[PDB]
Amino acid sequence: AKVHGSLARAGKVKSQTPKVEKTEKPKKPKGRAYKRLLYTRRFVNVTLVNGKRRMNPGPS
Amino acid sequence: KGRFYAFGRVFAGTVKSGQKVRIQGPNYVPGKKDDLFIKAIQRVVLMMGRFVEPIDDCPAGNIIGLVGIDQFLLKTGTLTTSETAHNMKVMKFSVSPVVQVAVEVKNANDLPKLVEGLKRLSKSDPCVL
Amino acid sequence: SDAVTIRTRKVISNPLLARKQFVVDVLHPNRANVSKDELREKLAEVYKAEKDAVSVFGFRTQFGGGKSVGFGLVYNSVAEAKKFEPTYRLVRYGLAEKVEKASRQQRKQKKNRDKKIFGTGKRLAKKVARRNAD
Amino acid sequence: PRAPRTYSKTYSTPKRPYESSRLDAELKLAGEFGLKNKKEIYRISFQLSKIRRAARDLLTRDEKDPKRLFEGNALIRRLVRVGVLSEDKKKLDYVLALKVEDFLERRLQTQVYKLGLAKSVHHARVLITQRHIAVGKQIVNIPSFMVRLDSEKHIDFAPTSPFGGARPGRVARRNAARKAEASGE
Amino acid sequence: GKGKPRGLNSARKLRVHRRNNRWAENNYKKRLLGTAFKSSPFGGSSHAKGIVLEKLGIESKQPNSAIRKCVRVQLIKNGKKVTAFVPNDGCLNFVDENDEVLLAGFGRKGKAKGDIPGVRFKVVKVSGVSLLALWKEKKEKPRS
RNA sequence: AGGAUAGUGGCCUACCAUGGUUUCAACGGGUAACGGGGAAUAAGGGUUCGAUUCCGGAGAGGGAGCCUGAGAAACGGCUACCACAUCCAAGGAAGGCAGCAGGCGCGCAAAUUACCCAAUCCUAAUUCAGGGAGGUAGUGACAAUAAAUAACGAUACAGGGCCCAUUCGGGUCUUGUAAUUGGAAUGAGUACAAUGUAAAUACCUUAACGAGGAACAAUUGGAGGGCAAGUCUGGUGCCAGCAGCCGCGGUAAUUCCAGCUCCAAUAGCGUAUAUUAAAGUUGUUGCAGUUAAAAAGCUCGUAGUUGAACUUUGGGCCCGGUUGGCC
Repeated sequence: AKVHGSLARAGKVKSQTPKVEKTEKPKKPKGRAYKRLLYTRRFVNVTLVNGKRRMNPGPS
Repeated sequence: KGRFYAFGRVFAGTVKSGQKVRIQGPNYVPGKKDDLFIKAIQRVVLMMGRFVEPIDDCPAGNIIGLVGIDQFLLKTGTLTTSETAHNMKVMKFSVSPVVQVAVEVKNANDLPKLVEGLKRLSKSDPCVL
Repeated sequence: SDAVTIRTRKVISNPLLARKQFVVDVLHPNRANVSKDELREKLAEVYKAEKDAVSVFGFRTQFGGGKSVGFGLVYNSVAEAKKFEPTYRLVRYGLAEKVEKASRQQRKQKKNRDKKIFGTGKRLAKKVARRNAD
Repeated sequence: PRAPRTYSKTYSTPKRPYESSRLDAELKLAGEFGLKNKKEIYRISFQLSKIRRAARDLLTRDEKDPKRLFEGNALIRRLVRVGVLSEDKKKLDYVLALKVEDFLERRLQTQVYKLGLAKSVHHARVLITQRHIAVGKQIVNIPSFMVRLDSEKHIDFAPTSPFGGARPGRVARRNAARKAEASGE
Repeated sequence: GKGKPRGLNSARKLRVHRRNNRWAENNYKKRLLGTAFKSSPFGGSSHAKGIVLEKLGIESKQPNSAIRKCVRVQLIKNGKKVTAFVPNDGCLNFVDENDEVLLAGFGRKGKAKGDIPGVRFKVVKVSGVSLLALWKEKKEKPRS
C-alpha cells in the first residue's frame, strides 16, 4: 500500500454529481430592516405552536 | 541579488515618478479579471554605462530604467492606464527556444534555493526558457 | 442673508505687543462657508485701528451648517505689525512677499557641495583651468 | 518620541452563547424600539456592569464616608441628569435595582417616538441619520444620544431640513422638476 | 490541615513544594524546556513555509475506511521531511509537486485527530492562492 | 606603608595575617533574561507577558588603545589587529544605516528613496542660520469608538379583535402578503464654491447632482448531539468524503456534494499557535492519598517549622467630642 493514494479515486465522485444554479430571490433587506422581518416573523406573525414554537417547520 | 531594472520605453505621455498605472501580461485582453495588476512604481531611474541617474518625468520615445515593477511581469510587458486598449506585440521573435539540459542540486537540501533560483532566472533574461 | 452676526468674546488687549487677542464666535444662518478676510474687513471697522492690522485664522465650521468659531488678532500698529506678524499670515494677506529659495533636496546637498570647497575655491578653479587640458 | 492618545473598548460579549429564551429575551429587547445589531444592548449592559461594579464598591464601604458621600451623591445626580429615574427613587440604592429597557428609554430614538411626530421607532431612527432633528440648536446625527433631560422644552426639528422647514427640499425640486417638465417649463 | 504546614513563618517550604509539584502538568513541563525550540518541527510557529516533493496516501483506522490521500512535504527553515494532510474533497489535482506550499496545524496540539495516525499538519496555501479559495472556487489559478 | 586617582578603596605595588560564602542554596550551569513605571484575563486569592511610547543601563561589525574638549575611552573622532567588503593608471587610497527613508539575506512575519521648520522644543557669537529631533502627508481590516444598505402611503387578500352575535358581509385599531401605482427623505459617492492647511489632501461646511430590486448590495460559518437552526428535494453508496470529540457514509445519508428554507454575528466572521478564566483538573484561601495514581518497610536524628498555664483585673470621680432624642 505504498502507492495506494491512486488518483483514479479523487474528487471525481464529487464531479459526477450534477451541476445546477441558485434561483434568484428579491433583495433581502440589509441591516436593521432584516431583523425587522426576523422579530415580526418569529414573535408577531406567528400563530403556530406545535408544542411551543417551530420556526422552520419542514414538510411533515 | 537582483532587484532588476525594467528596461522600458514610453510611447505616449510624460511618465512620472510616484504614479499608479495598470499592469498587464503577455497574451491578455482586459475583459477578464485574471492577470491584470494594479500597482504603483517605486523609482524612475536612467542609466548611462554602468551608472544610474534618477529622473522625474519623460515624454515619448525615451528608454528609461524602471525600478521595482519587475515582480509583476514575465519577460515582456505592457502597463496601460486607459483600460480599453490592447497588448503590445511579442512579434514571434527569432532564433532558439531551443535545447535542453538536466540540472540538479547536490546534497539533497537546497531545492528551495534552486526553485527560486530558476524561477527568478526566468524573469532574469527572456532568451532562455 | 440671515445676519452673519460677528460677535466677539475674550477681548484681551495685549499692551506689550500693541495688540488685542480675542476669540470670534460666528453664527451664520442660511449661508455658510464665507471667507478668510470678509469677516476681518467687517471686524476692522468696529475696532477703529485700520483695515489690515488684523490677523485671522479660524472659521471652524461647527456641525449642522450655520455656526463657526473664528479667531482674529488685530494689532494696534500698522508697520510694526509686520515686524511681529507671522509671515505665513502676511503672504496669506498678500501685503508682504513670499520667499522662494530652493526646495529641501537642493539645499541640503548644496551644504554637501559646500564642504568640498577648500577656501573660496577659485584657487582650485585656476588649477582645474590650467591642467585639463594641461 | 511622541506622546500617545489612549483608546478603550466599550462593550463585552456575554459568556455563554446559546440559550433559547435568553437570545429571544434580547429579541424582545431587539424588537421593542428598532435596534440594528446585538452589540448595542451588550454595551449598555456593559455600562450596566461597571456602573453596578462601581455601585457595589461604595455600598460595601463605610457609612458616613465622604468618598461615599461625594461619589454616591454625584453619581445619583449624573444618573438623573440623563433622567433614567425620577426623584422618587433617589436614595442611592435603586442604582442596583435599575433594569435594561430604562437606559434604552432615554435614547433619542425612542424620545422622538414618544413625543409624537414619528409614528414608529423604525421611522424615528431614520429621522436621526437623515441629517434631521436637533436637541437644542445643535444638530445630532447620533441615534444613541442619551438625552440630557434639558431639551424637552426645545427638542424639535432643525430650522432648515424640511420636515423642519425654511426650504421644502432639493429632491422635492427634481420631483417638482417632474412638474417643471410635464406641466411646467 | 492535611500536610502543608500552615505556620506563618513557613512560606519557603510550601513554596518549594509548590514549585516541585508544578512539574507535573502537560503544558508547564513543555514550556519549561522549550519543546517547540528544540523538538517539535514547527519552530514555535503556527505556520512554516513548505515545499512538497510528491503525493501519497494514508488509510484510516477502525471503524472506518477510505484512505485519505496525504502529502509528504519538507520544510525550509529546518530542512527535514514531514507528512501532512489536505482537509478537503478533490483539489489534490490542484496542488502539484515541487511547488511552494504554506501549512499549519489543527488546534489539536499534535496528537493526531482520531482518524489517521502520524499526521499533524494541514495545508492552508499552495503557490499563493490558498486552496480553500479554490475548493469554494472564486480565484485565479496562476500560470505555473 | 606607599604608587596612581577628580577624590574613597587590594584599584596597583612590597611586607605581614590566613582568611571570605553555605543547605536561609553560596558556587556552577541554563535563561527564546535589558531592569522598572505597566499590560492581558478578571469574585477574592492570582497566572502569564512587558523587545516597544516614560525613567535608568549597555552598544554602534568583534575585542582592545588614545587625542581634542568642561563633559567621551565618543564611534555620522582617530590608531592597530580580526572579519567582511569598494575604486582604479597595479603605485595606493577610501570603510561602518542597532539614525531617516530604501534594498538584499532570513523570512509565519513588519510601510514612502515624499513635504517642511508652520507647531513643540533644541544648538550656536545668536529673532533670522540650522535640525530625516520633530510635524504634515500616501500603505493600513495591527488595535479601538459612532453607525447606512432605503422610509411612509393607497388598493386588495387572509385576518386578529371589539361590538351587528343570525355572520354570508360589516364600522372600528393592528400584523403579514399580492411591488399594483404615489408623494416625500436624501446620503455613500460627486463637485461648482468657500474654509481648512504656511502649502494642498481629508473631516466639519455648501450650489447642480446623486434610488424602485437589477440597482448605489452583506459577508463568513452552520443546520445529528455538543450547540440555536431540516426527518425538504436530487446525487455517490464505507468509494468520494464529513468532522475539534462522540461518531456518520455498506441504496430511503435529519452529517458527504449541490438546491430551497432557516439559524449566529454584522462591516465583520472564521482559521492556526502561544496564552488566562472556566481548571476547587496545582489549589494559601482551596485538591487527593481503605480500593480510582499515591502514606517512605520501620525508626533515630541536625537544620527547618510548630510548642502548656501564670505577671493591673476591677471600682469610683470629673472633663471635653460625636451620633440619634417632649425637642
